[PDB]
Amino acid sequence: AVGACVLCNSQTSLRCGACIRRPFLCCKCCYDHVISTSHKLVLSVNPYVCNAPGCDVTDVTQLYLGGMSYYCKSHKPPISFPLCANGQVFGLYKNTCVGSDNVTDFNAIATCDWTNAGDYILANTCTERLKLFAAETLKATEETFKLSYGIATVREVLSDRELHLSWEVGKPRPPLNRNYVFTGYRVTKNSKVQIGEYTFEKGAVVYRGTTTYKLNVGDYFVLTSHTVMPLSAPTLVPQEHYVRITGLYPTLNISDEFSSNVANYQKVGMQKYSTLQGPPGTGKSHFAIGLALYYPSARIVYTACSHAAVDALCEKALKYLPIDKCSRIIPAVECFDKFKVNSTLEQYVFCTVNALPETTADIVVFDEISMATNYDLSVVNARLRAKHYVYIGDPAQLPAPRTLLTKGTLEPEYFNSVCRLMKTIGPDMFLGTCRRCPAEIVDTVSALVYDNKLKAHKDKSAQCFKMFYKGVITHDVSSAINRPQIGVVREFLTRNPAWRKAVFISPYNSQNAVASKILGLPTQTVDSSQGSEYDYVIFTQTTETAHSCNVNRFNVAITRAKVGILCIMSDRDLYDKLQFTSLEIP
Amino acid sequence: VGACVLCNSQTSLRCGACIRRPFLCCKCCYDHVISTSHKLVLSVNPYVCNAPGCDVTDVTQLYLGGMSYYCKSHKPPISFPLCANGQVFGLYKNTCVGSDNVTDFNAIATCDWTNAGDYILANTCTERLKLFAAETLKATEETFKLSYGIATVREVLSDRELHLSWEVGKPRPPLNRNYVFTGYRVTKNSKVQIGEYTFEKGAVVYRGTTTYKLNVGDYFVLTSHTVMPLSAPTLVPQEHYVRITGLYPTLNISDEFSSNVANYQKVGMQKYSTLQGPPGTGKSHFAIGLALYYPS
Amino acid sequence: NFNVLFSTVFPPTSFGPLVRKIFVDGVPFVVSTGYHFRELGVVHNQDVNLHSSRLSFKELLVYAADPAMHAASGNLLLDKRTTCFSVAALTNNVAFQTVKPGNFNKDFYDFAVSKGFFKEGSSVELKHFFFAQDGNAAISDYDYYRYNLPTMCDIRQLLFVVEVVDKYFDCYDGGCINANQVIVNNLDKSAGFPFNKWGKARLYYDSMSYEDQDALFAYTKRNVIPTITQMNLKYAISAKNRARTVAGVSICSTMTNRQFHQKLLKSIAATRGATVVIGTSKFYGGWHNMLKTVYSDVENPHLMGWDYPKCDRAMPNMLRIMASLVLARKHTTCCSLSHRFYRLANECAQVLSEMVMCGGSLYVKPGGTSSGDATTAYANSVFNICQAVTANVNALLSTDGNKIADKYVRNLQHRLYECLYRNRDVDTDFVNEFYAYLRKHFSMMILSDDAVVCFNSTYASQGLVASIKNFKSVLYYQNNVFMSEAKCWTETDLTKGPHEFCSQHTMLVKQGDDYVYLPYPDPSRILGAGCFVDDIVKTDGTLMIERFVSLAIDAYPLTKHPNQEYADVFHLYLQYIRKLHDELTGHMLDMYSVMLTNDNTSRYWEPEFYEAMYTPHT
Amino acid sequence: FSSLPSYAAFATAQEAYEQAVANGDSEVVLKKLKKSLNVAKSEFDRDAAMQRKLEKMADQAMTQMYKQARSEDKRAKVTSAMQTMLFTMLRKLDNDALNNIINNARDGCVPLNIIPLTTAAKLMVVIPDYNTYKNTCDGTTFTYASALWEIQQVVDADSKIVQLSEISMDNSPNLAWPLIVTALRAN
RNA sequence: UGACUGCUCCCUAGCAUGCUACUACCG
RNA sequence: GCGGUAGUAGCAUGCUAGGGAGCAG
Ligand SMILES: [Zn+2]
Ligand SMILES: [Zn+2]
Ligand SMILES: [Zn+2]
Repeated sequence: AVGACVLCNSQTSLRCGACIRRPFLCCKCCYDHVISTSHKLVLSVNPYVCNAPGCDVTDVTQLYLGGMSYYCKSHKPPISFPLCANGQVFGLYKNTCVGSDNVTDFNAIATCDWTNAGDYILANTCTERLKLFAAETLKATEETFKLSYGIATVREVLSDRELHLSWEVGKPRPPLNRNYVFTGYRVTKNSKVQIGEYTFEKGAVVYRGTTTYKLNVGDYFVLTSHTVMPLSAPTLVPQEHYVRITGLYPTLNISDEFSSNVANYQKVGMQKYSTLQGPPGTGKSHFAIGLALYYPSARIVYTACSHAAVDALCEKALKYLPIDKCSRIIPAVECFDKFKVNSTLEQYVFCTVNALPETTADIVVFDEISMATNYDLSVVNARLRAKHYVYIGDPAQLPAPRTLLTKGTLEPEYFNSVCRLMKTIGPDMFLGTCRRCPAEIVDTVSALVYDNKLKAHKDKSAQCFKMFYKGVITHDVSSAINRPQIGVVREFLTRNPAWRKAVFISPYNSQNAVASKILGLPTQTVDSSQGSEYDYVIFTQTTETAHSCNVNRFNVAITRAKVGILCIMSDRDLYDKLQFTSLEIP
Repeated sequence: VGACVLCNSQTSLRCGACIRRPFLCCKCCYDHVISTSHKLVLSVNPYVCNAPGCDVTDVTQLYLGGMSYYCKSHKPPISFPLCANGQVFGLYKNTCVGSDNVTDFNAIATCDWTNAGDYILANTCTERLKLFAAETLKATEETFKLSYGIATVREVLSDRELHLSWEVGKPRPPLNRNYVFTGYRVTKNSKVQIGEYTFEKGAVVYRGTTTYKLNVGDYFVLTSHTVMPLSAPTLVPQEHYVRITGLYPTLNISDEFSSNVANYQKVGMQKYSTLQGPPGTGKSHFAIGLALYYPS
Repeated sequence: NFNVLFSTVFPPTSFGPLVRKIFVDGVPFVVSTGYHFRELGVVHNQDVNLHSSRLSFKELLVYAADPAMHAASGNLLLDKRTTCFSVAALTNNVAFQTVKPGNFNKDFYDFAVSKGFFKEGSSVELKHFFFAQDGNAAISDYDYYRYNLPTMCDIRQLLFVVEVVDKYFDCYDGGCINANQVIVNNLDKSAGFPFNKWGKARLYYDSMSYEDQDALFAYTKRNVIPTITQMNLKYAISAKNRARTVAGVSICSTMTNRQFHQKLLKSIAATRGATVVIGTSKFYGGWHNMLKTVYSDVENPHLMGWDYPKCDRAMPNMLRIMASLVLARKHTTCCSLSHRFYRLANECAQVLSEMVMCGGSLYVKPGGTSSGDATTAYANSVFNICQAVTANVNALLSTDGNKIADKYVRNLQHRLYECLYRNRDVDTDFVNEFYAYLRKHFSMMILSDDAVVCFNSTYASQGLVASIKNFKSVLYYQNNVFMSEAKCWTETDLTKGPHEFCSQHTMLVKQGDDYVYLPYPDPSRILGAGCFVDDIVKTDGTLMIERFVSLAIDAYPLTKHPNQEYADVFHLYLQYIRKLHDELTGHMLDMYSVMLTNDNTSRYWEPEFYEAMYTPHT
Repeated sequence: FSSLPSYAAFATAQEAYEQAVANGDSEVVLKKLKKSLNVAKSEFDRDAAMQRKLEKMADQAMTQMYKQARSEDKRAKVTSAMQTMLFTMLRKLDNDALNNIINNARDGCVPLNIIPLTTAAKLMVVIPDYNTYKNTCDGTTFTYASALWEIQQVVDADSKIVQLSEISMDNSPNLAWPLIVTALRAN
């Protein structure tokens, strides 16, 4: 029950039980945090409480050692002792502790309850140790936030994609789908049984799930909690460029289907942590894929934050790469097993941290970084060890549902570490072979945010059109339908059929699940569909809020298509900065 | 339970920061430690406060007491400070002589074996102390010779050419004939036998002592052992006998070596013949012509 | 009793535990869930959980102290050395274990001959040595169980001998205690099979808190836990070469038999003046008071030791049960009933039929006491009183009651038959009448089976009480051994005490101005223990002047003896301590430069110290 | 013990007493010096006389809780070991023939002393001497428990190997005799 | 590899009690 | 003057715990 303190590294045994996670506190710093805060319980190999017969008082400062129990004022026998004293609460190794001027940060994170972006300014802005402990408490705040939601109990089963779904009393109903990968269970009598993992929509509750069942009565569904576990390893390792490409074996011949990809395999062969500044969809799914053949003797680990994000990485694997030495574990959501189950020692390996054993490699690929948490990166650095490391994507995309943010926005470079690292240390790498987008959005990203490194890719083939419209908003529980946009659907779908055979992007897919009853374009969540997008789509603003009105939501919205999607950017931020033709209402 | 090296006194202490941690004697121990950086002493048990979880390193700070040792920040008051009276308490507490010639004694032990001056200082002592200096020499050598890596060959190439690396960072050896870099292969759990080799520059040229093959991830060192203390004098008790008596002085000598008996007669009347003779100068012939001057 | 008979007929590969594959965290094990004894029929567990996501600590324990996992995962075994039904095997190489010889202690030997001991012809002569044993001694000693047969015991007289034994054990008191009042001396003694790879009883007496041990002990009062048991070779001086072997039960058997029995146990080992004499010192004039209680008043006494040949392996199983049913008759309130039964059954499953692990290879142990549990030395005592009473009932019925002269033992035998056979329920009136007669003409005194019995005589010469042909009969037909009438003495005199009890004769010396019964040992024993030690540290004497003091404390009453060379043993010991000291002192003076200055060690080598311990005052 | 509160009162009062001995005035100076001293010593009567028992109590309780943290780590070590032993000793349970012989019983309950006797996949038989060796494990196969066993190696006391050629009557009394035969289950 | 239980000696530690003197301070 | 109580040693008794060793079944 002993260990280092979360601030002084000083071997101790005090546990600030007033927090949620109970960190280990050095004596002196245990003082420092008990003083200027309401942390008024500290546990050692016991709890500090006047265990008089029927007392209750819980204050370290206020408690007096009495004989062998503990006492406050009205309990101590004549022989007593100020527990609080000397600026050093009474715990083991009272004579070995370094203290630390750095205490206001701890007081903060203990006091800061994760509600604004300033909270995340904190999380990114402290010590590796302290942001690590932070991220852990962050996840604690999240498990108390989200399991504070109702229990999706379908009492009646109507059909397919429509159910009578109920909850517990008062405990709120979640919003929509992707941030809410549900997993329901059914009663038996004394215990529970499996049901399936779903994604939840309204009606009657229409659904489009990840698993199935024979759904019955009382069928309750939850966003099951877990236990965020300690983050022993850091999030990232401090790198160095090596004098040689050691640990890796140079190749001489190489397929130059990937030109400026060997030029970066070379620099990562000599540097540990690294990442490309390559726009959405630019052959990263060809980059590390060609790398796998580049050094035909290296251990690569393929990962992202979501098992359904490793789609592209999993497709062309068994195409480009050889079929034998590739591997990816699938936990019993069902994921891509076109590799193999349980086979760590295979030169090529894939999967996502949600399920994979402890290991060690040489090169590391990690997609899905803009929506990453420092908690995850920590997991990664804890699950494996390698010589060089590559994180895939770009920061300037969408971040994960930072849901406890209810005010100021979180800036991109402030998402996780690499985020602040790719603009101030700069891009370790970058992809410019931007085989995806035409001439519009390439220069648009370049002179918009994406630091003018991407040139005009291919031709302006004319399909994305834009207006100067308005559109009236309406809300409900935690989503938005927009009749002054659901009418505009057909109102624009009038003049050319090259619109009708598309998809209907939406901020809150209630609008799509309803307007598909009119037409029938697919329900798509804007969150994590990058790489699972069509070359020709339709988008409608539906809402004029920051969830739509930022600067980075539309760069993950106009990148998706090839040369065609309805850009109704009637929202009041980004309009008279990009240029299109303005076809009036007809 | 033996003697310090300059007091012919059985003692039982053992200096803290040294090489082998040598035997020292109460007062003599003091004259070793208090004149250098030695800050702990070991006995039948080591001298450290056995108040549970305590942490005490300098002998001075401790105190005896009940059937144990203690310390200022932990002791019972009924102390008895050890490092007292100029003589740290331990068995043979009385019969000890100590010495002032210790910073030379120490110099011999407190020479980091970096200097040719340290060699002069090893040249600056006597028999107990000189055998001591020699063993300290050997030990410092050996603790430096194990400062390199373990020559792991991962990819086999031709005989006397491979793709060799190492462990991590640990420095590169003077790869000449000094190091017989012998291999210990790994099969399942144990480090066992690539064999005895000798590595040179390749593609890495080795020299397989016995006929050997190479594997994968299996590596090469020169694993050390235990140089031990000695006894009798390096130079014998020199005494040129009054005569060459008690041997079989045969008459018939192979005279091909006409400088051989010209010294055989002086050696048969002399314990130690440590001679100056240039290479191939009737020396390799010397002892084997003695084999006829003395076949018995 | 009946089941003991009707259970020979069935096969013997169908006794022992049961099992059943349970699934913990979606993984299957095997776990015991009952038992099948040869007597108590089938017995089903009561708290079996067909699933579990996580096992705690009490669990982990009671699953790693079980045979089922080890056996059910091990290579079969056929053992052609024994007859005992082997079971399984764990290792791949069986292990053969041996016993070394003693160590000679020379300096005591030369010093012993200097004073003129060991003159060929003397009356003291070396005899107790450290005997060696070869390889397969462990198992050729385990084998001796084949002297243990299934026995039916007569019943309409066992259900009366059990009243009278209970009446003996009546002045005492006992009950369940809690996990904070148990007392356990010497906390670094081994923990038995599955656990002794990790540490001594200490470590499992810490990690388990107080409410743990209470959950555990009030748990196995509705369950059954089969257990293993090592087997060990003693290493100690002796007069015979057949090695001795002692069974080291595993922790979770003691760690509950304690809390169960402790109070009755420690309330026998603290009463003076009864029948059992466990816990009564012989020093400071205790021995005299023993031998003067025994001779309570019986009109024309004698004495009458005896001994059971192979006592702990030839014991039937009905008598071990009866022992436990008299040691657990006090809980009329602390425990209910099915609680008392699952406790008895837990005893029988642990120390009357367990799975001896003699070697590297489980076996099966048919019956008879295991002499290393947590209630031997009293179980044996109550079994012993059992044999004494039933010898009395045989001796009293089987008499031609037409020649009996009195008119009170005539009616005693009449109603003894009535209440014995023609009755079904108790009669505590007559149990009391008997036990009164029996303690007026047959006083006893009983350690852990070395008895003494100052019977009236002119009865036992007309067969109105036991004799020793009667213990012969009873041992024969109810224990199946032949008690050779050549280890059973009979002092016809009392001014000399008992020829031997606890292996110590008894001399009526005249000290102070009055007469006491000091108890002396066996000169060869004391000498032998002087000369032969285990370990080379026992040897050197100066380090261990603390043995010779005790040995001299035990070798004192020899000084008053009539024969000579005896007394010289004592004086040898005194002069030897003196030499040891006054040599150590100077010896340490030289290499020092001082030594001993404050003495009154001089009390160690004069007899007025050693004499205090045999005069009544402390 | 040299820095307590009332120490200052004592210091001033008795430095003043010595200043009065430096002047050497009245006998009422003695009245002062003898009521001040005794009262100032009546101070330390309590200061360095109670806090010295407080330090006893303090360091004592501290060492007790040190010992307790030790015991509590030991609990964790033993649990981890017991657990890994179970979860490595289960894997050889042979989960097939077992699976059959259970799922046929009246209800899961099948006395233990038959699980090895019908599902174990290796015999080990110990023989004392030759004359008994013949009447069982002779040749290269025998049968016992009515499955067909086939010898495959033989050791002895000293744990070495003998070839089944050697166990006659003549070469018998050179065999460390409790030969230990290690068969296999043949179908 | 080192079983349960009982009695006994010897050396430390701690508590209590008393015994104890020398100092105090008050009446 | 006599007692008060408080600190300081000193002795004895007893109880506690930990250590070493001996004997009996
Ligand atoms: Zn010296
Ligand atoms: Zn200390
Ligand atoms: Zn009870």
